[PDB]
Amino acid sequence: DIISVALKRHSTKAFDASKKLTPEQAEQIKTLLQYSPSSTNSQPWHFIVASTEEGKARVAKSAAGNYVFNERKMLDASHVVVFCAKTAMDDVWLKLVVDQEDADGRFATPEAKAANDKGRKFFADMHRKDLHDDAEWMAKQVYLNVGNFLLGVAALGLDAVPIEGFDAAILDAEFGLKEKGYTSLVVVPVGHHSVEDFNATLPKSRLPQNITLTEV
Amino acid sequence: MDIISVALKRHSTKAFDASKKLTPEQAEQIKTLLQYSPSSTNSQPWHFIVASTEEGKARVAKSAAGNYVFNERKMLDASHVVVFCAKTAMDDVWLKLVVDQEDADGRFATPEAKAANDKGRKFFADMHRKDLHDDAEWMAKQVYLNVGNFLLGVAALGLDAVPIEGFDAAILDAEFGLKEKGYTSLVVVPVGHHSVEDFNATLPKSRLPQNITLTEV
Ligand SMILES: Cc1cc2nc3c(=O)[nH]c(=O)nc-3n(C[C@H](O)[C@H](O)[C@H](O)COP(=O)(O)O)c2cc1C
Ligand SMILES: Cc1cc2nc3c(=O)[nH]c(=O)nc-3n(C[C@H](O)[C@H](O)[C@H](O)COP(=O)(O)O)c2cc1C
Ligand SMILES: NC(=O)N/N=C/c1ccc([N+](=O)[O-])o1
Ligand SMILES: NC(=O)N/N=C/c1ccc([N+](=O)[O-])o1
Repeated sequence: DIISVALKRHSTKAFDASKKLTPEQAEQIKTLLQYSPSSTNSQPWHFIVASTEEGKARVAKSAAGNYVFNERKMLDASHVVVFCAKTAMDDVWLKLVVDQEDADGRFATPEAKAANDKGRKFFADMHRKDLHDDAEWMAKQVYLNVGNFLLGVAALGLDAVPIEGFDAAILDAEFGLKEKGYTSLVVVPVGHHSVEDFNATLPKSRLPQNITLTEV
Repeated sequence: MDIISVALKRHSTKAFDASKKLTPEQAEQIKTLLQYSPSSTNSQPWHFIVASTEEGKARVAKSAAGNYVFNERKMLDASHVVVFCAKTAMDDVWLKLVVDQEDADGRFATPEAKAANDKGRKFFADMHRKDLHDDAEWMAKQVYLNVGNFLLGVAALGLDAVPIEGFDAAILDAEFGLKEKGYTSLVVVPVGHHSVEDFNATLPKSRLPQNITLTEV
Protein backbone atom coordinates (compact mmCIF):
# COMPACT_ATOMS: atom_id res chain seq x y z
CA ASP A 1 0.00 0.00 0.00
CA ILE A 2 1.13 3.64 0.27
CA ILE A 3 2.97 2.88 3.55
CA SER A 4 5.05 0.24 1.76
CA VAL A 5 5.86 2.94 -0.81
CA ALA A 6 6.89 5.44 1.89
CA LEU A 7 9.07 2.83 3.60
CA LYS A 8 10.74 1.55 0.41
CA ARG A 9 11.44 4.75 -1.55
CA HIS A 10 14.82 6.47 -1.43
CA SER A 11 16.82 9.38 -2.81
CA THR A 12 18.54 8.06 -5.94
CA LYS A 13 22.24 8.90 -6.17
CA ALA A 14 22.79 7.65 -9.71
CA PHE A 15 20.49 7.16 -12.69
CA ASP A 16 20.61 4.77 -15.64
CA ALA A 17 20.68 7.15 -18.63
CA SER A 18 19.23 4.52 -20.99
CA LYS A 19 16.01 4.16 -18.95
CA LYS A 20 13.27 6.63 -19.79
CA LEU A 21 9.81 7.34 -18.50
CA THR A 22 7.01 5.99 -20.67
CA PRO A 23 4.80 8.65 -22.31
CA GLU A 24 2.12 7.60 -19.76
CA GLN A 25 4.49 8.15 -16.82
CA ALA A 26 5.54 11.51 -18.29
CA GLU A 27 1.90 12.58 -18.33
CA GLN A 28 1.34 11.21 -14.82
CA ILE A 29 4.15 13.28 -13.30
CA LYS A 30 2.69 16.45 -14.87
CA THR A 31 -0.66 15.62 -13.27
CA LEU A 32 1.01 15.25 -9.86
CA LEU A 33 2.62 18.69 -10.23
CA GLN A 34 -0.67 20.26 -11.26
CA TYR A 35 -2.94 18.66 -8.65
CA SER A 36 -0.97 19.37 -5.47
CA PRO A 37 -2.93 21.37 -2.91
CA SER A 38 -1.76 24.80 -1.77
CA SER A 39 -2.83 27.57 0.60
CA THR A 40 -6.07 29.09 -0.80
CA ASN A 41 -5.47 27.06 -3.96
CA SER A 42 -3.03 29.87 -4.78
CA GLN A 43 -0.84 27.47 -6.82
CA PRO A 44 2.03 30.00 -6.73
CA TRP A 45 4.33 27.97 -8.89
CA HIS A 46 5.88 27.14 -12.22
CA PHE A 47 7.50 23.86 -13.28
CA ILE A 48 10.17 23.29 -15.88
CA VAL A 49 10.22 19.67 -17.03
CA ALA A 50 13.46 18.95 -18.90
CA SER A 51 13.50 15.71 -20.89
CA THR A 52 15.75 16.48 -23.88
CA GLU A 53 19.53 16.25 -23.62
CA GLU A 54 19.73 19.99 -24.40
CA GLY A 55 17.11 20.83 -21.78
CA LYS A 56 18.71 18.73 -19.06
CA ALA A 57 22.14 20.23 -19.87
CA ARG A 58 20.70 23.70 -19.31
CA VAL A 59 19.35 22.70 -15.92
CA ALA A 60 22.62 20.94 -15.03
CA LYS A 61 24.52 24.24 -15.43
CA SER A 62 23.20 24.95 -11.93
CA ALA A 63 25.21 22.04 -10.48
CA ALA A 64 28.31 24.24 -10.39
CA GLY A 65 31.15 24.75 -7.93
CA ASN A 66 30.40 23.02 -4.61
CA TYR A 67 27.26 21.55 -6.22
CA VAL A 68 29.13 19.59 -8.93
CA PHE A 69 28.42 16.22 -7.29
CA ASN A 70 24.70 16.68 -8.14
CA GLU A 71 25.42 17.26 -11.86
CA ARG A 72 25.27 13.62 -12.98
CA LYS A 73 21.84 13.14 -11.33
CA MET A 74 20.51 15.98 -13.50
CA LEU A 75 22.14 14.67 -16.68
CA ASP A 76 21.43 10.96 -16.34
CA ALA A 77 17.81 11.01 -15.21
CA SER A 78 14.98 10.75 -17.76
CA HIS A 79 12.95 13.80 -16.73
CA VAL A 80 14.21 16.63 -14.50
CA VAL A 81 11.63 18.85 -12.79
CA VAL A 82 12.55 22.36 -11.65
CA PHE A 83 10.11 23.57 -8.99
CA CYS A 84 9.77 27.39 -9.02
CA ALA A 85 7.84 29.80 -6.83
CA LYS A 86 6.44 33.20 -7.65
CA THR A 87 8.53 36.01 -6.15
CA ALA A 88 5.54 38.20 -5.13
CA MET A 89 1.77 37.64 -4.81
CA ASP A 90 0.03 39.99 -7.22
CA ASP A 91 -3.70 40.69 -7.79
CA VAL A 92 -3.71 39.39 -11.38
CA TRP A 93 -2.69 35.94 -10.09
CA LEU A 94 -5.35 36.04 -7.34
CA LYS A 95 -7.95 36.88 -10.00
CA LEU A 96 -6.64 34.11 -12.27
CA VAL A 97 -7.11 31.52 -9.54
CA VAL A 98 -10.66 32.56 -8.58
CA ASP A 99 -11.74 32.79 -12.24
CA GLN A 100 -10.41 29.27 -12.83
CA GLU A 101 -12.34 27.95 -9.79
CA ASP A 102 -15.47 29.58 -11.26
CA ALA A 103 -14.81 28.02 -14.68
CA ASP A 104 -14.56 24.64 -12.95
CA GLY A 105 -17.99 25.15 -11.36
CA ARG A 106 -17.00 25.60 -7.71
CA PHE A 107 -19.35 28.58 -7.15
CA ALA A 108 -23.15 28.32 -7.06
CA THR A 109 -23.62 32.11 -7.03
CA PRO A 110 -21.72 35.39 -7.53
CA GLU A 111 -21.87 35.84 -3.73
CA ALA A 112 -20.04 32.54 -3.17
CA LYS A 113 -17.34 33.59 -5.64
CA ALA A 114 -16.92 36.95 -3.89
CA ALA A 115 -16.64 35.30 -0.46
CA ASN A 116 -13.94 32.95 -1.79
CA ASP A 117 -12.02 35.86 -3.29
CA LYS A 118 -12.30 37.77 -0.01
CA GLY A 119 -11.05 34.80 2.02
CA ARG A 120 -8.11 34.26 -0.35
CA LYS A 121 -7.18 37.94 -0.07
CA PHE A 122 -7.30 37.69 3.74
CA PHE A 123 -4.50 35.13 3.67
CA ALA A 124 -2.63 36.75 0.76
CA ASP A 125 -2.74 40.17 2.43
CA MET A 126 -1.63 38.75 5.75
CA HIS A 127 1.56 37.59 4.02
CA ARG A 128 2.17 40.24 1.38
CA LYS A 129 0.99 43.33 3.29
CA ASP A 130 1.34 42.57 7.02
CA LEU A 131 4.14 40.03 7.56
CA HIS A 132 5.97 40.68 4.27
CA ASP A 133 6.77 37.03 3.88
CA ASP A 134 4.72 36.20 0.79
CA ALA A 135 7.86 34.97 -1.00
CA GLU A 136 8.38 32.50 1.85
CA TRP A 137 4.66 31.61 2.04
CA MET A 138 4.62 30.76 -1.69
CA ALA A 139 7.91 28.86 -1.42
CA LYS A 140 6.37 26.77 1.36
CA GLN A 141 3.53 25.76 -0.99
CA VAL A 142 6.12 24.68 -3.56
CA TYR A 143 7.85 22.53 -0.92
CA LEU A 144 4.46 20.98 -0.12
CA ASN A 145 4.14 20.18 -3.84
CA VAL A 146 7.62 18.56 -3.80
CA GLY A 147 6.53 16.34 -0.89
CA ASN A 148 3.38 15.27 -2.73
CA PHE A 149 5.49 14.68 -5.83
CA LEU A 150 8.18 12.48 -4.27
CA LEU A 151 5.59 10.14 -2.77
CA GLY A 152 3.55 10.10 -5.97
CA VAL A 153 6.48 9.26 -8.24
CA ALA A 154 7.56 6.49 -5.82
CA ALA A 155 4.03 5.09 -5.97
CA LEU A 156 4.30 5.03 -9.81
CA GLY A 157 7.42 2.86 -9.43
CA LEU A 158 9.82 5.65 -10.42
CA ASP A 159 13.06 6.75 -8.81
CA ALA A 160 13.77 10.36 -7.95
CA VAL A 161 15.96 12.59 -5.82
CA PRO A 162 15.09 16.04 -4.48
CA ILE A 163 17.96 18.52 -4.93
CA GLU A 164 18.66 21.77 -3.03
CA GLY A 165 22.38 21.51 -3.92
CA PHE A 166 22.21 23.76 -6.96
CA ASP A 167 22.92 27.39 -7.80
CA ALA A 168 19.53 29.07 -8.12
CA ALA A 169 21.05 32.29 -9.46
CA ILE A 170 22.54 30.30 -12.36
CA LEU A 171 19.33 28.33 -12.94
CA ASP A 172 17.15 31.48 -12.76
CA ALA A 173 19.40 33.29 -15.25
CA GLU A 174 19.42 30.28 -17.59
CA PHE A 175 15.62 30.35 -17.93
CA GLY A 176 15.05 34.10 -17.33
CA LEU A 177 12.95 33.30 -14.26
CA LYS A 178 13.44 36.52 -12.26
CA GLU A 179 12.09 38.74 -15.04
CA LYS A 180 9.12 36.37 -15.49
CA GLY A 181 8.34 36.60 -11.74
CA TYR A 182 9.68 33.23 -10.50
CA THR A 183 12.66 31.72 -8.72
CA SER A 184 13.94 28.12 -8.69
CA LEU A 185 13.75 26.23 -5.37
CA VAL A 186 14.19 22.47 -5.87
CA VAL A 187 15.34 20.27 -8.75
CA VAL A 188 13.98 16.71 -8.90
CA PRO A 189 15.47 14.25 -11.39
CA VAL A 190 13.10 11.34 -12.13
CA GLY A 191 13.88 8.02 -13.80
CA HIS A 192 15.34 4.66 -12.81
CA HIS A 193 18.39 4.10 -10.62
CA SER A 194 21.57 2.42 -11.87
CA VAL A 195 23.98 0.01 -10.20
CA GLU A 196 26.04 3.01 -9.06
CA ASP A 197 23.15 4.11 -6.81
CA PHE A 198 24.59 2.98 -3.46
CA ASN A 199 21.57 4.44 -1.67
CA ALA A 200 19.10 1.98 -3.26
CA THR A 201 20.10 -0.79 -0.83
CA LEU A 202 21.03 1.21 2.29
CA PRO A 203 18.56 1.16 5.18
CA LYS A 204 16.28 4.13 5.69
CA SER A 205 17.08 6.06 8.85
CA ARG A 206 14.73 8.27 10.85
CA LEU A 207 14.72 9.61 14.39
CA PRO A 208 12.51 7.61 16.75
CA GLN A 209 8.95 8.79 17.43
CA ASN A 210 9.78 9.03 21.15
CA ILE A 211 11.79 12.12 20.18
CA THR A 212 9.69 13.64 17.37
CA LEU A 213 6.10 12.73 18.21
CA THR A 214 3.85 13.55 21.18
CA GLU A 215 0.44 11.91 21.55
CA VAL A 216 -2.20 13.93 23.44
CA MET B 1 -7.19 3.15 -7.73
CA ASP B 2 -3.61 4.16 -8.46
CA ILE B 3 -1.84 7.18 -6.93
CA ILE B 4 -3.08 9.48 -9.71
CA SER B 5 -6.65 8.46 -8.84
CA VAL B 6 -5.88 9.50 -5.26
CA ALA B 7 -4.48 12.87 -6.42
CA LEU B 8 -7.56 13.51 -8.57
CA LYS B 9 -10.08 12.41 -5.91
CA ARG B 10 -8.69 13.77 -2.63
CA HIS B 11 -10.02 17.05 -1.26
CA SER B 12 -9.77 19.41 1.70
CA THR B 13 -12.49 18.24 4.05
CA LYS B 14 -14.47 21.13 5.50
CA ALA B 15 -16.39 19.16 8.16
CA PHE B 16 -15.69 15.89 9.94
CA ASP B 17 -17.83 13.14 11.45
CA ALA B 18 -16.72 12.95 15.10
CA SER B 19 -18.12 9.42 15.48
CA LYS B 20 -15.86 7.92 12.76
CA LYS B 21 -12.49 7.12 14.33
CA LEU B 22 -9.25 5.91 12.78
CA THR B 23 -8.65 2.22 13.35
CA PRO B 24 -5.66 1.38 15.54
CA GLU B 25 -3.88 0.28 12.33
CA GLN B 26 -4.59 3.61 10.60
CA ALA B 27 -3.42 5.54 13.66
CA GLU B 28 -0.08 3.71 13.46
CA GLN B 29 0.09 4.28 9.70
CA ILE B 30 -0.29 8.06 9.93
CA LYS B 31 2.52 8.22 12.47
CA THR B 32 4.73 6.27 10.08
CA LEU B 33 3.98 8.78 7.30
CA LEU B 34 5.07 11.66 9.54
CA GLN B 35 8.27 9.91 10.55
CA TYR B 36 9.42 8.70 7.13
CA SER B 37 9.06 11.88 5.09
CA PRO B 38 12.33 12.95 3.46
CA SER B 39 13.99 16.25 4.30
CA SER B 40 17.12 18.23 3.40
CA THR B 41 20.14 16.22 4.65
CA ASN B 42 17.70 13.98 6.55
CA SER B 43 17.71 16.82 9.09
CA GLN B 44 14.14 15.96 10.15
CA PRO B 45 13.80 19.39 11.79
CA TRP B 46 10.36 18.74 13.15
CA HIS B 47 8.04 17.73 15.95
CA PHE B 48 4.48 16.39 15.64
CA ILE B 49 1.63 16.64 18.15
CA VAL B 50 -0.95 13.97 17.37
CA ALA B 51 -4.13 14.78 19.27
CA SER B 52 -6.59 11.91 19.46
CA THR B 53 -8.32 12.42 22.84
CA GLU B 54 -11.25 14.81 22.95
CA GLU B 55 -9.30 16.77 25.58
CA GLY B 56 -6.23 17.05 23.37
CA LYS B 57 -8.18 18.15 20.31
CA ALA B 58 -10.06 20.75 22.37
CA ARG B 59 -6.70 22.22 23.39
CA VAL B 60 -5.39 22.33 19.81
CA ALA B 61 -8.68 23.99 18.81
CA LYS B 62 -7.97 26.89 21.18
CA SER B 63 -5.80 28.13 18.30
CA ALA B 64 -8.87 28.50 16.04
CA ALA B 65 -9.62 31.87 17.64
CA GLY B 66 -10.54 35.33 16.39
CA ASN B 67 -10.37 35.43 12.59
CA TYR B 68 -9.72 31.67 12.64
CA VAL B 69 -12.94 30.54 14.39
CA PHE B 70 -14.32 28.94 11.21
CA ASN B 71 -11.54 26.27 11.41
CA GLU B 72 -12.49 25.33 15.00
CA ARG B 73 -15.00 22.60 14.27
CA LYS B 74 -12.62 20.84 11.84
CA MET B 75 -10.15 20.50 14.71
CA LEU B 76 -12.76 19.32 17.23
CA ASP B 77 -14.57 16.89 14.94
CA ALA B 78 -11.83 14.90 13.22
CA SER B 79 -10.65 11.62 14.72
CA HIS B 80 -7.01 12.69 14.88
CA VAL B 81 -5.41 16.14 14.53
CA VAL B 82 -1.73 16.52 13.71
CA VAL B 83 0.18 19.68 14.54
CA PHE B 84 3.26 20.00 12.33
CA CYS B 85 6.04 21.95 14.08
CA ALA B 86 9.48 23.12 12.95
CA LYS B 87 12.58 23.65 15.02
CA THR B 88 13.21 27.38 15.67
CA ALA B 89 16.98 26.96 15.20
CA MET B 90 19.31 24.26 13.87
CA ASP B 91 21.69 23.38 16.68
CA ASP B 92 24.70 21.06 16.69
CA VAL B 93 23.18 18.58 19.16
CA TRP B 94 20.43 17.88 16.60
CA LEU B 95 22.90 17.47 13.74
CA LYS B 96 24.81 14.94 15.86
CA LEU B 97 21.54 13.19 16.80
CA VAL B 98 20.71 12.68 13.14
CA VAL B 99 24.11 11.35 12.08
CA ASP B 100 24.28 9.07 15.15
CA GLN B 101 20.84 7.67 14.27
CA GLU B 102 21.94 7.03 10.65
CA ASP B 103 24.96 5.19 12.08
CA ALA B 104 22.80 3.08 14.43
CA ASP B 105 20.58 2.18 11.45
CA GLY B 106 23.56 0.96 9.43
CA ARG B 107 23.98 3.61 6.71
CA PHE B 108 27.81 3.91 7.13
CA ALA B 109 30.39 1.28 6.12
CA THR B 110 33.22 3.08 7.98
CA PRO B 111 33.98 5.92 10.42
CA GLU B 112 35.23 7.96 7.41
CA ALA B 113 31.88 7.58 5.61
CA LYS B 114 30.11 8.83 8.74
CA ALA B 115 32.44 11.84 8.95
CA ALA B 116 31.91 12.69 5.26
CA ASN B 117 28.13 12.53 5.75
CA ASP B 118 28.40 14.76 8.82
CA LYS B 119 30.59 17.22 6.90
CA GLY B 120 28.16 17.33 3.99
CA ARG B 121 25.20 17.89 6.30
CA LYS B 122 26.96 20.77 8.03
CA PHE B 123 27.81 22.32 4.64
CA PHE B 124 24.10 22.74 3.96
CA ALA B 125 23.11 23.57 7.53
CA ASP B 126 25.83 26.22 7.87
CA MET B 127 24.83 27.93 4.62
CA HIS B 128 21.50 28.58 6.29
CA ARG B 129 22.28 29.12 9.95
CA LYS B 130 25.57 31.05 9.34
CA ASP B 131 25.71 32.59 5.82
CA LEU B 132 22.03 33.41 5.27
CA HIS B 133 20.66 33.37 8.87
CA ASP B 134 17.53 31.73 7.42
CA ASP B 135 17.65 28.30 9.04
CA ALA B 136 14.18 28.81 10.58
CA GLU B 137 12.67 29.21 7.09
CA TRP B 138 14.81 26.36 5.67
CA MET B 139 13.49 24.02 8.38
CA ALA B 140 9.89 25.25 7.89
CA LYS B 141 10.21 24.32 4.21
CA GLN B 142 11.08 20.73 5.20
CA VAL B 143 7.95 20.66 7.38
CA TYR B 144 5.81 21.80 4.43
CA LEU B 145 7.34 19.03 2.32
CA ASN B 146 6.34 16.59 5.07
CA VAL B 147 2.79 18.00 4.97
CA GLY B 148 2.60 17.36 1.20
CA ASN B 149 3.80 13.78 1.64
CA PHE B 150 1.25 13.36 4.48
CA LEU B 151 -1.82 14.67 2.64
CA LEU B 152 -1.28 12.34 -0.30
CA GLY B 153 -0.46 9.43 2.00
CA VAL B 154 -3.53 9.77 4.18
CA ALA B 155 -5.72 10.13 1.06
CA ALA B 156 -4.20 6.90 -0.33
CA LEU B 157 -5.22 5.19 2.94
CA GLY B 158 -8.81 6.24 2.19
CA LEU B 159 -8.85 8.92 4.90
CA ASP B 160 -10.12 12.48 4.69
CA ALA B 161 -7.99 15.40 5.84
CA VAL B 162 -7.55 19.14 5.58
CA PRO B 163 -4.36 21.21 5.89
CA ILE B 164 -4.92 24.31 8.06
CA GLU B 165 -2.86 27.51 8.16
CA GLY B 166 -5.78 29.50 9.60
CA PHE B 167 -4.83 29.22 13.26
CA ASP B 168 -3.05 31.33 15.89
CA ALA B 169 0.43 29.82 16.24
CA ALA B 170 1.14 31.92 19.35
CA ILE B 171 -1.79 30.30 21.15
CA LEU B 172 -0.90 26.84 19.88
CA ASP B 173 2.79 27.17 20.77
CA ALA B 174 1.91 28.34 24.31
CA GLU B 175 -0.64 25.53 24.75
CA PHE B 176 2.05 22.86 24.27
CA GLY B 177 5.07 24.85 25.48
CA LEU B 178 6.63 24.62 22.02
CA LYS B 179 8.89 27.70 22.00
CA GLU B 180 10.67 26.74 25.22
CA LYS B 181 11.11 23.19 23.79
CA GLY B 182 12.64 24.69 20.60
CA TYR B 183 9.72 24.37 18.17
CA THR B 184 6.92 26.37 16.56
CA SER B 185 3.63 25.26 15.01
CA LEU B 186 3.15 25.69 11.26
CA VAL B 187 0.26 23.56 9.95
CA VAL B 188 -2.62 21.72 11.63
CA VAL B 189 -4.04 18.69 9.80
CA PRO B 190 -7.25 17.06 11.05
CA VAL B 191 -7.63 13.49 9.72
CA GLY B 192 -10.70 11.25 9.78
CA HIS B 193 -13.91 10.97 7.78
CA HIS B 194 -16.01 13.82 6.38
CA SER B 195 -19.54 14.60 7.59
CA VAL B 196 -22.66 15.68 5.73
CA GLU B 197 -21.58 19.33 6.24
CA ASP B 198 -18.45 18.85 4.08
CA PHE B 199 -19.62 20.91 1.12
CA ASN B 200 -16.24 20.39 -0.56
CA ALA B 201 -16.65 16.59 -0.91
CA THR B 202 -18.86 16.90 -4.00
CA LEU B 203 -17.44 20.08 -5.59
CA PRO B 204 -15.21 19.76 -8.67
CA LYS B 205 -11.45 20.14 -8.15
CA SER B 206 -9.95 23.22 -9.76
CA ARG B 207 -6.39 23.82 -10.91
CA LEU B 208 -4.77 26.25 -13.30
CA PRO B 209 -4.09 24.73 -16.73
CA GLN B 210 -0.65 23.31 -17.49
CA ASN B 211 -0.18 25.84 -20.33
CA ILE B 212 0.20 28.47 -17.60
CA THR B 213 2.22 26.59 -14.96
CA LEU B 214 4.36 24.09 -16.89
CA THR B 215 7.11 24.43 -19.50
CA GLU B 216 8.66 21.42 -21.22
CA VAL B 217 12.23 21.72 -22.52
C1 LIG C 1 14.57 19.53 0.06
C2 LIG C 1 15.57 18.42 -0.13
C3 LIG C 1 16.80 18.66 -0.74
C4 LIG C 1 17.75 17.65 -0.89
N1 LIG C 1 18.89 17.89 -1.60
C5 LIG C 1 19.66 16.86 -2.03
C6 LIG C 1 20.77 17.06 -2.87
O1 LIG C 1 21.10 18.20 -3.27
N2 LIG C 1 21.52 16.01 -3.25
C7 LIG C 1 21.22 14.75 -2.81
O2 LIG C 1 21.91 13.76 -3.16
N3 LIG C 1 20.17 14.55 -1.99
C8 LIG C 1 19.37 15.57 -1.59
N4 LIG C 1 18.34 15.32 -0.74
C9 LIG C 1 18.04 13.93 -0.32
C10 LIG C 1 18.09 13.78 1.23
O3 LIG C 1 19.41 13.64 1.75
C11 LIG C 1 17.19 12.62 1.66
O4 LIG C 1 15.83 12.98 1.39
C12 LIG C 1 17.29 12.25 3.13
O5 LIG C 1 18.61 11.83 3.48
C13 LIG C 1 16.31 11.12 3.48
O6 LIG C 1 16.56 9.97 2.68
P1 LIG C 1 15.50 9.39 1.60
O7 LIG C 1 15.14 10.53 0.66
O8 LIG C 1 16.25 8.26 0.91
O9 LIG C 1 14.29 8.92 2.38
C14 LIG C 1 17.46 16.38 -0.45
C15 LIG C 1 16.21 16.14 0.14
C16 LIG C 1 15.28 17.14 0.32
C17 LIG C 1 13.97 16.81 0.99
C1 LIG D 1 -0.79 25.03 3.66
C2 LIG D 1 -2.28 24.99 3.45
C3 LIG D 1 -3.13 25.64 4.35
C4 LIG D 1 -4.50 25.65 4.16
N1 LIG D 1 -5.29 26.20 5.12
C5 LIG D 1 -6.63 25.92 5.15
C6 LIG D 1 -7.43 26.36 6.21
O1 LIG D 1 -6.98 27.03 7.18
N2 LIG D 1 -8.74 26.06 6.19
C7 LIG D 1 -9.29 25.38 5.16
O2 LIG D 1 -10.52 25.10 5.19
N3 LIG D 1 -8.54 24.95 4.13
C8 LIG D 1 -7.21 25.20 4.10
N4 LIG D 1 -6.46 24.81 3.04
C9 LIG D 1 -7.09 24.01 1.95
C10 LIG D 1 -6.89 24.71 0.58
O3 LIG D 1 -7.84 25.74 0.33
C11 LIG D 1 -6.97 23.65 -0.52
O4 LIG D 1 -5.86 22.79 -0.39
C12 LIG D 1 -7.02 24.18 -1.96
O5 LIG D 1 -8.22 24.92 -2.18
C13 LIG D 1 -6.99 23.05 -2.97
O6 LIG D 1 -8.12 22.20 -2.74
P1 LIG D 1 -7.97 20.63 -2.32
O7 LIG D 1 -7.09 20.59 -1.09
O8 LIG D 1 -9.39 20.18 -2.14
O9 LIG D 1 -7.31 19.93 -3.49
C14 LIG D 1 -5.06 24.95 3.11
C15 LIG D 1 -4.20 24.25 2.24
C16 LIG D 1 -2.82 24.28 2.39
C17 LIG D 1 -1.96 23.53 1.41
N1 LIG E 1 -6.24 29.03 3.75
C1 LIG E 1 -7.08 28.33 2.98
O1 LIG E 1 -6.70 27.70 2.01
N2 LIG E 1 -8.37 28.28 3.24
N3 LIG E 1 -8.90 28.65 4.38
C2 LIG E 1 -10.14 28.43 4.56
C3 LIG E 1 -10.72 28.83 5.85
C4 LIG E 1 -11.95 28.60 6.30
C5 LIG E 1 -12.03 29.17 7.63
C6 LIG E 1 -10.83 29.70 7.89
N4 LIG E 1 -10.46 30.34 8.98
O2 LIG E 1 -9.35 30.85 9.01
O3 LIG E 1 -11.34 30.38 10.05
O4 LIG E 1 -9.90 29.53 6.81
N1 LIG F 1 21.21 18.23 0.69
C1 LIG F 1 21.17 16.91 0.88
O1 LIG F 1 20.28 16.35 1.47
N2 LIG F 1 22.13 16.13 0.40
N3 LIG F 1 22.99 16.54 -0.49
C2 LIG F 1 23.76 15.67 -0.99
C3 LIG F 1 24.69 16.11 -2.01
C4 LIG F 1 25.51 15.35 -2.75
C5 LIG F 1 26.21 16.25 -3.64
C6 LIG F 1 25.77 17.50 -3.38
N4 LIG F 1 26.15 18.61 -3.97
O2 LIG F 1 25.70 19.67 -3.54
O3 LIG F 1 27.02 18.59 -5.05
O4 LIG F 1 24.76 17.51 -2.36
